[PDB]
Amino acid sequence: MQIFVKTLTGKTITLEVEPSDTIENVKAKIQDKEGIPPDQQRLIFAGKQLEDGRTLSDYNIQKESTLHLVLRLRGG
Repeated sequence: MQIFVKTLTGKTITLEVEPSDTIENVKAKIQDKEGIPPDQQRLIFAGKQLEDGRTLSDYNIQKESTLHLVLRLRGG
C-alpha cells in the first residue's frame, strides 16, 4: 500500500509497506530511506504513538493516508 509522511518541514515522502508490517519493520524502512535514526523521530497517527512490535492493521489505517512525523520534544 502507498502512504505519505508529512514532516514538520513540509516535506512529503512516499513509502510502500504492508498492513501486517510491524512498526519496528516500518521504522527500518524510514531509517534506510531518509537515513535518520529511529531514536531521533517519533511516528504519530490518529493521535497514537506507534509502539515497536505492533502491526499497522492494529490501528485500522487506510491506504494513501498521511502519517504525522515528529522529531523530538523540546526540552533541556
